[PDB]
Amino acid sequence: DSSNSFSVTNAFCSQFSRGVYAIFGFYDQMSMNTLTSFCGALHTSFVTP
Amino acid sequence: FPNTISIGGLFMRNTVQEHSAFRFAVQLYNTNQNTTEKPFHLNYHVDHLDSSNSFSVTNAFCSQFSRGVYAIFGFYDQMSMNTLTSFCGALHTSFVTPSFPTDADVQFVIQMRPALKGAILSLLSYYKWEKFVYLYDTERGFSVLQAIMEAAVQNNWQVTARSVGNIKDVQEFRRIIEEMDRRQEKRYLIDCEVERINTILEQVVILGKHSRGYHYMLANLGFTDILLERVMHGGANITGFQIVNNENPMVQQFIQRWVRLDEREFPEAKNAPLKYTSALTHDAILVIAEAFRYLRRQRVDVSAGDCLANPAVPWSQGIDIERALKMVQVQGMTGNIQFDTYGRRTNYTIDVYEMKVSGSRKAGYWNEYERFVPF
Amino acid sequence: IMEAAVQNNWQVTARSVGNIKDVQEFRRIIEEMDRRQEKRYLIDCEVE
Amino acid sequence: VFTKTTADGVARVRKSKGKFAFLLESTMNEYIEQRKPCDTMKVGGNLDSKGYGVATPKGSALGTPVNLAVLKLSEQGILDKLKNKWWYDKGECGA
Amino acid sequence: KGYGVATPKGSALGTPVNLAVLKLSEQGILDKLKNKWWYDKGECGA
Amino acid sequence: IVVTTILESPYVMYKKNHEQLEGNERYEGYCVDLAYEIAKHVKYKLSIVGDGKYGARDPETKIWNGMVGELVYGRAIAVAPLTITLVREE
Repeated sequence: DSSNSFSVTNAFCSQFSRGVYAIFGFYDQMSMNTLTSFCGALHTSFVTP
Repeated sequence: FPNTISIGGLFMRNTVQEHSAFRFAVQLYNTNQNTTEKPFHLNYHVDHLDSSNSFSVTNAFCSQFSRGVYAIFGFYDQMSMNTLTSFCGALHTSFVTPSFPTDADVQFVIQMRPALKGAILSLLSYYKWEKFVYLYDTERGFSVLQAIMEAAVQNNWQVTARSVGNIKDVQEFRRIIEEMDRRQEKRYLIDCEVERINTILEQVVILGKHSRGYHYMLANLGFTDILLERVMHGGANITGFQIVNNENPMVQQFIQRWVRLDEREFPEAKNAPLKYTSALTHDAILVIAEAFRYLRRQRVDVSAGDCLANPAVPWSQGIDIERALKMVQVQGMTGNIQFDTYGRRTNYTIDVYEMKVSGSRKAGYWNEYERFVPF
Repeated sequence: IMEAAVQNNWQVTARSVGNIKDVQEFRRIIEEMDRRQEKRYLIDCEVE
Repeated sequence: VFTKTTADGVARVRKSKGKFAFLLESTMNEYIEQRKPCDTMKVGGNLDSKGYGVATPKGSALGTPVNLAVLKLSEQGILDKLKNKWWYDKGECGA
Repeated sequence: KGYGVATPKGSALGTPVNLAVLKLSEQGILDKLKNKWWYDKGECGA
Repeated sequence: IVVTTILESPYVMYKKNHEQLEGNERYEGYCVDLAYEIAKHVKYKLSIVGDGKYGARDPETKIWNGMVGELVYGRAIAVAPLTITLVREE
């Protein structure tokens, strides 16, 4: 849920801890900053349409 | 009850005076010699945010949460509101903030900044503002804009709304002002930031749109932080809102003990006007102290892990701390301080100032019940 | 669009409609655009 | 002595048997003077000078053409013949 | 016919002069001048 | 072109059987003829002002009504017995 940053962070961190090489996903104007920052700080690519 | 309570502080950029007021208020509470007034020691862990990198904001919040805090005082903007609010609500950690009140009804956060919605609506009703130009930006929420739209629909007003948040060229401001004067629009309600309001006022001064035939209502707390000298000399009506009273004895004492502080230890204090956010910070310290004193009085057992736990189990003492923080009725630099079930202020008085060529005069005050009793 | 308008000397009437929930606001915007004899519209909005 | 409408003042003039005089715009006085039952009249000169104009929005592209058109109509005598048509040619009291 | 105060095309004084003429008309100063120079200084009386 | 006018004899009138008449043909009077001549010299659609007022500024709310307000707020030319005054000329 993009309106809840806590849920977005939970989902991203669960996927990161599970072990992935890239994340394909969607971001809204509210969840763009969180996902972009987390992907650029953890050096994990984010493929988005 | 612990003999030492530590809180967290989240200070963003351009909050030097707010940080100084925070430190001074904590020191003032700590240097009190009365045992009843000081039944415990108060410590703070201060961290500075970026507000543009959500990763850094989350790191700072989680560091404060892990070191162990009972409440988190801090500031947020449109880019950091969601993260801090959601984390505080999910982790059951109270967030006392002087920032703009949240548009949505959410828990575990206390926005002790009185809402200008009621005061603005009452002033519009009293001044017969049936047609005006509403220049707004969305950097402090959407509550005021939605209220203006609803009031216009109900009262059949003729509000012309313009979003000037994304405007980066002053020529756009000049064109908007010229277009509005072509329609003989003499009343402007500017709900924008201090710098944007200053830019709009500079443009109306340049265009000469500041004679006695124009009225500008600045819908922004911080009436003392707006450059108004040239508009004052022009003769246009100016209406502003404030929450800090200079004649209040508590504010007078705070200023007397506040302008005599070391510059290298309390920056932006002596040779600087006192922002209303500093008063909100001092009153937030007072509210936290009162709430924890009440918790100690009632013998409530209050006494951290990591942010991102699956499932995220909240520490059960947060409910009691939030309830204690939301029942406080304290007299601070902003007057009466009470909170409802959503952490928003109640029984708050907003002083309405009418500014003329002689100077700013307190035109009256607004309350939720008396509804802007004039002077 | 703004940089092209200032660079190419265009007459662009810019309106932000992302905060509008009442369709009567859209009706008023269209009517006041037509009263100025505006024929060309560039709508950069969501599909809805 | 103030009246709610012009018709009220005209009726008061007509029913007062010469003991009420109505102050009103000269054009409307001249128009009423040509209507049944033809029992009212305009006396004296005008107390001031006024003019009816054709109005356009400020900055309109039609302002200069409309001003010049009104001037052309004035020097062609079309305004005068229209006033004669709607005041005296259709008047019901005669010349 | 009417007498007007003339000005060059596009001059900055056209609007102030027009407003001044209208405001003199409202205050009765134009009629006062007309009476002064036609009848107050008249050689024939009433 | 929207032409705002006011119903006041002999300037603007309803014709006798304006039920069968429509458009501009349901109107008669001095100002209808004047608007026709002005339109020849300089297309339009007579629009009788809704509130029936000439135009004035409300001292409390500063809103223009009538034909002057129709012109100021972009809803209408005004061919009617509208006096040229200082307050309107501004």
